[PDB]
Amino acid sequence: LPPGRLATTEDYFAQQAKQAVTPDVMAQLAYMNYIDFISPFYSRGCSFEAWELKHTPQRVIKYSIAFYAYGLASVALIDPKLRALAGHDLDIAVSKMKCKRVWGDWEEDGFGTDPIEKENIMYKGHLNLMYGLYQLVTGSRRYEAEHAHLTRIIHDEIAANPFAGIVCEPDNYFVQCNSVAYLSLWVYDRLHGTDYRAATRAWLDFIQKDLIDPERGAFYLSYHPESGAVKPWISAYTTAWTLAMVHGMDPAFSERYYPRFKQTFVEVYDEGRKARVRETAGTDDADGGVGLASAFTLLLAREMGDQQLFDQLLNHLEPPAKPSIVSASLRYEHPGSLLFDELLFLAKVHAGFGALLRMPPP
Amino acid sequence: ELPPGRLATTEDYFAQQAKQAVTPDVMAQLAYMNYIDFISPFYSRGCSFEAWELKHTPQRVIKYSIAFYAYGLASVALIDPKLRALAGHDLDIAVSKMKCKRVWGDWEEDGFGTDPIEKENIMYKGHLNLMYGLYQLVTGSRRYEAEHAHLTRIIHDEIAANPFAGIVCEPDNYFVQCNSVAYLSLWVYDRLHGTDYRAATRAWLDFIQKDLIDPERGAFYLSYHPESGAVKPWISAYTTAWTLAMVHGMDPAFSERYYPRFKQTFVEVYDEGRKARVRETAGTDDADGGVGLASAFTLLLAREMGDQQLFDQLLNHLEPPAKPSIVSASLRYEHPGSLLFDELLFLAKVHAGFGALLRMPPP
Amino acid sequence: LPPGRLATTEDYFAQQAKQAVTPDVMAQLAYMNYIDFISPFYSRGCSFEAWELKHTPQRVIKYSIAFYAYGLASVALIDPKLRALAGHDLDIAVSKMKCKRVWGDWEEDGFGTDPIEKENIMYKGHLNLMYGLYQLVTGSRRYEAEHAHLTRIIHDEIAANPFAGIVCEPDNYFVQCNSVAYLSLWVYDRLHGTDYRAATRAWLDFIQKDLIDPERGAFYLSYHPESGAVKPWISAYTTAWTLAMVHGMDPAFSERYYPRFKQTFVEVYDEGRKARVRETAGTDDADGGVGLASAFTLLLAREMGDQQLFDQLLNHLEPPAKPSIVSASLRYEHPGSLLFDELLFLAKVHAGFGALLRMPPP
Amino acid sequence: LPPGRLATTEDYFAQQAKQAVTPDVMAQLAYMNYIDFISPFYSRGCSFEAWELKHTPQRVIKYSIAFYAYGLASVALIDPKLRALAGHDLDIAVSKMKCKRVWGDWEEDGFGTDPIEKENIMYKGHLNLMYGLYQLVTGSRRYEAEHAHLTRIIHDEIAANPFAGIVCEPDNYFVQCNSVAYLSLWVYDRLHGTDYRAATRAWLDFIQKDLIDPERGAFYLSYHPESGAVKPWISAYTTAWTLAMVHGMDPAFSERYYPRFKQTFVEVYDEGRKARVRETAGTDDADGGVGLASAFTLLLAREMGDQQLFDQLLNHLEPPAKPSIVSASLRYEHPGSLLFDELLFLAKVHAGFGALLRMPPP
Amino acid sequence: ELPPGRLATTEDYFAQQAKQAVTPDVMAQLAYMNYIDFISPFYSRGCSFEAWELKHTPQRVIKYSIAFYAYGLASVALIDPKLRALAGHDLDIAVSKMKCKRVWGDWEEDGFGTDPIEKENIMYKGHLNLMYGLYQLVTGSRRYEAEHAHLTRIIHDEIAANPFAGIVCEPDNYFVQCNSVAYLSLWVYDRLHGTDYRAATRAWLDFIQKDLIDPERGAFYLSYHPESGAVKPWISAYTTAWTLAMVHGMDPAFSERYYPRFKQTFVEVYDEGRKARVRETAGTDDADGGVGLASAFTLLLAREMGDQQLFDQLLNHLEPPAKPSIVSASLRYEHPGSLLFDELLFLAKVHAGFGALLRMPPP
Repeated sequence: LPPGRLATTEDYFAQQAKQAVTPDVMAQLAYMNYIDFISPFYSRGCSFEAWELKHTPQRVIKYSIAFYAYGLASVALIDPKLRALAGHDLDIAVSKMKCKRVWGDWEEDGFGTDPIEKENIMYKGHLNLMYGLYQLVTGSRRYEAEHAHLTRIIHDEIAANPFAGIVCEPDNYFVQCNSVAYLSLWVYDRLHGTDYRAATRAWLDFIQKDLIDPERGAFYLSYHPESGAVKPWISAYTTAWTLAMVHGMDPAFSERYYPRFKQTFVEVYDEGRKARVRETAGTDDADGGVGLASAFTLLLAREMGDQQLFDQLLNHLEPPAKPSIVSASLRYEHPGSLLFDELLFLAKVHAGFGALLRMPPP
Repeated sequence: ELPPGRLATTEDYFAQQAKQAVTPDVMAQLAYMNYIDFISPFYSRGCSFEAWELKHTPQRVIKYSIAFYAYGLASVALIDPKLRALAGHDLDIAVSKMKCKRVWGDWEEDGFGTDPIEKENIMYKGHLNLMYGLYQLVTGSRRYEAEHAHLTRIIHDEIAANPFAGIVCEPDNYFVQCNSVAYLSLWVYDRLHGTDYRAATRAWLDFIQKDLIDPERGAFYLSYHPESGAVKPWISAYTTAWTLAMVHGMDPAFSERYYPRFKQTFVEVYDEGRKARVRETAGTDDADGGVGLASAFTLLLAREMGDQQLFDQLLNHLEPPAKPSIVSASLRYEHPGSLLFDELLFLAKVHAGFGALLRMPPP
Repeated sequence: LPPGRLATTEDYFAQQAKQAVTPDVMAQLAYMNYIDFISPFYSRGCSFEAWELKHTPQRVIKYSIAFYAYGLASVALIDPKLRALAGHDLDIAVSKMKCKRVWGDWEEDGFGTDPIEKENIMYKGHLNLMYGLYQLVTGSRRYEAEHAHLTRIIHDEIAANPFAGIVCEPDNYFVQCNSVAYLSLWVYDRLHGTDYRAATRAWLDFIQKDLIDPERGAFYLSYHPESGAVKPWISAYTTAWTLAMVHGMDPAFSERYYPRFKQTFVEVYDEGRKARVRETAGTDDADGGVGLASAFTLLLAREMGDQQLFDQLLNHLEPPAKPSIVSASLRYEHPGSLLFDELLFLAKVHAGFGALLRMPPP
Repeated sequence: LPPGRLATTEDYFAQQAKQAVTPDVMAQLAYMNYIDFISPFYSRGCSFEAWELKHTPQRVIKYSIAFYAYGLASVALIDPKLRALAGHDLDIAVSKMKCKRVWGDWEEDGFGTDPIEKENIMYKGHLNLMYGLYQLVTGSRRYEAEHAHLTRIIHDEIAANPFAGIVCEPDNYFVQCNSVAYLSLWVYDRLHGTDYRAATRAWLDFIQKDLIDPERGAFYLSYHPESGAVKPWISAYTTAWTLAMVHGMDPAFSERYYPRFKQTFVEVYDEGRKARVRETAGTDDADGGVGLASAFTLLLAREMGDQQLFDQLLNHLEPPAKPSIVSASLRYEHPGSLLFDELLFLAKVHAGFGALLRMPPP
Repeated sequence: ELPPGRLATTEDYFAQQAKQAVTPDVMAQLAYMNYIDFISPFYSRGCSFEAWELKHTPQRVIKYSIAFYAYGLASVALIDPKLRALAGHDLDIAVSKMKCKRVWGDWEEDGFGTDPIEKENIMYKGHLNLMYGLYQLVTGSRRYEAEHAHLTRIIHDEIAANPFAGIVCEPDNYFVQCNSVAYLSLWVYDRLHGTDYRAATRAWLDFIQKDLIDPERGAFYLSYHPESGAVKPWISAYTTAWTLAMVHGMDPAFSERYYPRFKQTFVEVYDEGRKARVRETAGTDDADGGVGLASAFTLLLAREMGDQQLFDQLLNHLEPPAKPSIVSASLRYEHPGSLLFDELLFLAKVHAGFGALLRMPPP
């Protein structure tokens, strides 16, 4: 237990077997739920005080909510006594995700008045995955009509496109953002016995052509179908997020690229006690770009069962951020990136995307 | 004997009603409330909120500020017959300010509706309905009687319509504190008119004793969410202190049963017995976490239960660091330690008991 | 002539006999009139630059204009060569008084769209007194129709109310504010031979019941007719303003209470050379509340012919404020209160409300 | 050539004989014309970047444009090679003068939606003089319709008023502002053979009654026809501006008062090398009020052919302001007043208002 | 060869096309342009200008920023076939951002009209038209062909309608730089379509040489104003550098005649021949006055004329004080010395010549 660390890696990995979250995870849930008005999961309303206080840029709120939600889904698997609370928070998550504050960039940028109708997989992929996870956790059909409608839109759009998948902004294809959408299809299928996930093989074949550098185990930044262009830089955060989600659909795909990913991007330091992750090739700097390579790699390490790397990354990420528990609730004095408490929460509890898919009923 | 940094003895606060007079520091708080033109909080009926802008009161809290002032004014009316007219006048202002959009408008801004009274929002309309009743008990005026009947009928109907006992605040958030205000407003209505709206109280007291309370610790959980059935797994001291204080006016035995356990669970006596401070939740040594009101609401609860020792301990903790002075016969705190600070200290200093407010004799 | 004092008390009191204002009063008039655009009496328009530069709160602008106006009226009596200028400034005063910036608090507070129609004596009492004074000074009938219309409203409202007088905000009765209104009736009567002032005796009888403490010579803060409440604090500024105005209508009333007022509130200090005024009972602090007790008492001392107290108060008030005459125009580096230059101006020139009433024609 | 001075007084006065502006006047014209977007005479559009960068208050922008324009008219007389450029700048001047940013104070103050219709001679007097000067310089008829319309309005309003002239704001009469309007009538007459200028004699007779102190050679600050009031302070900037323009209409009028004006207001100092100008009587302070007495007196000295006083004033004004020439363009580090570069430019080039009137054609 | 604050040699920039590869620092500039989510300038087609807000680019200049990036991308396409698709993609984004109201809206705000294309405003629409043509040469795509034909016809018609050769920017302001862009857009249209819109070029080149140039100094005057006939009497180095660079792609002999004289008039070599800086006007020793772009546009000109020595001198002056650094394979300047700084340095580093862009072979 180094300074600035709250629990051992062994303890995080044991939560599910012990049917209990660690005290610090509980204290995170308290940050999420406790204080009136300002806690992020206080109400269904279009109130964003929590994100104003954290200074979360508007474009990022949608990811904040999504990643909290994916964490809450694993809380539900870990502790049956917390499943009702998790369901309640996922309900709030879904209802906040639909507020114009969250999606309104789509309109402000000039792309349309409806965030669901065509394109914008960055938003609606997450929303659709959230709808499914809500239902798996709770058994409630509150959103089932919307979920079916959005799942059908996604399916249809995939079928209509010459490339496998869907764009975010018009003409910008991102493999991370697609991975969320395809995973939402697997969840829908689990809930309804359908076969929307059959599209997955063609997508996995496609992202293995020009979009990946197979020797380095890394995806290029984006694809642009009008011109055919693949941006020539590889991206660590892009790859970590993508391999983590793909591991729940096609474990063998991620198992093949994971070791090469590590070789390409991960730097172990401080006599093996720490690790940090380079965002691109041709640099020794860690956490360039959006600054999320290390955080998404923490998640990936959790997904792949790599305790050693998880421990190394968390020794790098957590202590400089200065965690403390005040009134049984977790705060960080110095969050090192965007989506900081969200991604650390998620990675601490994450039961595996495959296990979320197979979640037993309430 | 007067502890350091304190304005009057606990013995003096408790004696106010028997002496038929407020202490000089309570009078000075009433001057802060009433004296200076335009900027005193009870200067006018208008939708003017200068006093709250100067205190930096967040908008979501203004409704509670007005409510707790009002509950204090009601006790001022019982304490000193010569101040009853003034207290009535201030309660009139209280009610009329409580209806300004500045106070309730969060309901609309959050997307929950254009009418703060129509359904849900018991956080707002519970207090408003209690204020309507108290105004009438103090003054004998029927100025708000129509509105009072209309709102009391809405509350009644909504309780009757719900599968759980009570009413939510936001949609799908149930809070026992907020309900307690509403049920109390029914008792006040019944006192004024001879009705039996309060009959719903027993089913509510049975209900909050099921999953919402930890009976061994004497503490309520934070909230309930009827759609999912979830009860948030943290107990809360401010929630419990507020709820037990109000319930004591409806069912004294309920609060007497839980009060000693509440104290064991949350209250930390320190400084060789001279002080006390209150933990907001279990699993922590930190005092006044969360909203930071556990100590202040526990001061009120102590007053309600007649617990002079704990009152004295809490006020020794709360008041001195806040640095009271009286300038021009008016009370200011240099360093208020929390939200609702002068409000709750005023209320607790004068509070005659919710039961005694209920039975308040006419003018 | 102590430091920070510009002229002797003997000189202020001699202005009228010498038919000339002191050089520092002339310099105040220059501050009022000289510089294009930013001087307060530059134009009729709804331009408030002068008050923005002084940081005058909006609620106070109406009193600023009023007290300037009452001063200008005495300038007209003092120097026949300045009477035309004074008339001009009063014209501007009246027209600025009618701008929404001045009265608009009435609407913003929710009390109505018309500042004249009902209640709001705090505004319309002053406006009605200004209309009369304008006419006495100039002989002009520019506002006569409005003056008659407003005088009739005031008269009718007094007649309609069970208590003697008119409220400011609904349910708030203030004796200061009423005193202005009753004085406006005396001025109307002087100009037109009417008997609106007959209501005065019933008002003077009324304010001597629960509204005054006759032993201490002090009025309570306010009265609230719905509840019957009289606020239990006495107020020095309230009483000083009221007694000054009443002295013009019923000199004996003010002569009876003035000595007792001084005993109650006035603190002589610095071996008789200075004085400062406590705002309420039960305190040794001076100039609490709105912070105007000393300034209004300066006015009262002028009204009562009390040279000694005037001198004492001005020794307290003027020097710490650091007067400066640059060009031939008066500025204060450190005004000690609201309405600072207004009230010092007024008190320096004030010829008595009774003398304004009997002002000979142009 | 003292420090902080760019050319000799002898050189400024010789520009017209040499048919060339001095290098520093050229560098001023470069400041006016050179840089993209931020130069004041870059475009016809309603863009005011240049005035935002100088922090020019909105009420003053109309005078800035006017005084630049009067300077450009003299540039046209001085150098035939610069006349086309001067015409171009005057075109821009006229078109910017019509933007709401310039005149909109009229509306904001509550006086009306049309700046031309009635009163507001402060704006429309300058606009009308600018129209005429534009035409004299260029021969273009682009604004001739507007010029005839505005000249008729001015003529009619003079004819309708019981006093000789026109007010600015309602009930404020200023002789400076009138002098511009009357001069505009002389320019119209020169262009069209009309006799609008016949009104001039009645105006000159009028301003010599209560509006001037003939012994001191100084005009009072303003006149207010409703009350009959003349403000009792004399003003140096008011008088300097008025006498300069009147010299182009009735040279004998200004020749009579100029020596007395100097005795009253001008202080020679620094062993005869400098001068500075008091704004009013009863003070030793220089450049009080609006702070323009010295700058307008520089213009007057140029108009009267007083080389000695011009030199003295410029030695006072220019050096403390710290002129710099960078990229062949003139900047002042520390301008000492409003309208600083405008008035120094104007006074450096000014050929006399009489000579502008008699400007030979293109 | 390789001074401090320089990233690659002049010999390396000039060799890019022969080596069919951009230098690492040019690649790092493309990464600044393309890499980070949401804040990179070429992230999306949308009307999002975060990248320009972060650089503090004034709104009036955004149009030029986009244009000069675009001209640079066109040369990237000629240099490296493997980057041509990327360049096309970025040009697509360029065009679509150029059409946002944030870019052109000054036209409306200034009072000149609601439509930026309809008339005048060659400052905007000249660049837009050149961008349309370059997009099509790089990609083969006809996405903008209709708009390109429409705008090319407007320009052609307006030239034909005017008594002077060319088109104004603001009403009654004629600038030769701005015109040079428009005429060059006609040549690109003609390349793509076999038309003869470029025939107007000869009359324009004769015109700008009769009244708007000082032929001994090799320098254009600042502007022309047809209503008055006025030519502003100051010569301008940035105006001349930009104009001669573009004219070199249409009439090489015209620029070859004036280039040496331009240099004598404005260019100051210093530091024992290792550096150079450019005076903006005559009658001054100060460098980079006015808009402060003389040196940067002269850098471009030097590249266009094949003048390695002057290019090297200018870049030794411009680049090091700006403090270039490569962080995560992406180029940042700590202290950009002017407006359009990274744009113009990018452009000049890659610029293959306007004549070579015109003749660009198909994909």
